[PDB]
Amino acid sequence: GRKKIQITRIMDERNRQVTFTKRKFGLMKKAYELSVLCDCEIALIIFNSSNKLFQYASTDMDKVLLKYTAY
Amino acid sequence: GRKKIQITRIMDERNRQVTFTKRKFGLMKKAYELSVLCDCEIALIIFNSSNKLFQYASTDMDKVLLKYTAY
DNA sequence: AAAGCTATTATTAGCTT
DNA sequence: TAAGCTAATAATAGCTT
Ligand SMILES: Nc1ccccc1NC(=O)CCC/C=C/CC(=O)Nc1ccccc1
Repeated sequence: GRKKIQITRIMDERNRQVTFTKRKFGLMKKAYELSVLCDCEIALIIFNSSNKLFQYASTDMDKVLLKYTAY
Repeated sequence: GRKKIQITRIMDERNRQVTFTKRKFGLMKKAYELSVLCDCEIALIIFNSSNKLFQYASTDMDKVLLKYTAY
């Protein structure tokens, strides 16, 4: 980025929503790439600060989860 | 990297294990940064191709999950 | 070997219209 | 404004020892 930042909670709800949308995309993109490159099951559940749910899974969520609990 | 790659399953078990260890770290690092920067609950469950489990959660893994199912 | 290096591609923080 | 740009930081693929 234009400037290095420090990893601490962004206080401005506006920049926080924006950063959240950029980085959520970035996080799902890498999760997907890791699933394909290395052949693994992955599940990513994300609730933003307003409690809205976002999710990614390399297959049906319900399966990754049960494999976790059965583990 | 030294060369751009294409997103497809790595056929060599050796390079696949190596890429998996590098990128898993990279994926958890971004998940963590997103949790802190934007104040959200996150859960990431990963099973490699040999079925070993790896996981990250911004709180107890089982709390994020219950919040998902209760959702 | 396998732990680390670096040239290179990828992501992104702040800015711009 | 908010959609997109780009200067700059970050991650990593292949190499190095
Ligand atoms: N079908 C499906 C298709 C596409 C995307 C997602 C889904 N899947 C769901 O929409 C619901 C997931 C159900 C979860 C099954 C296992 C489980 O319930 N695991 C658990 C729950 C609470 C606490 C701990 C562990």
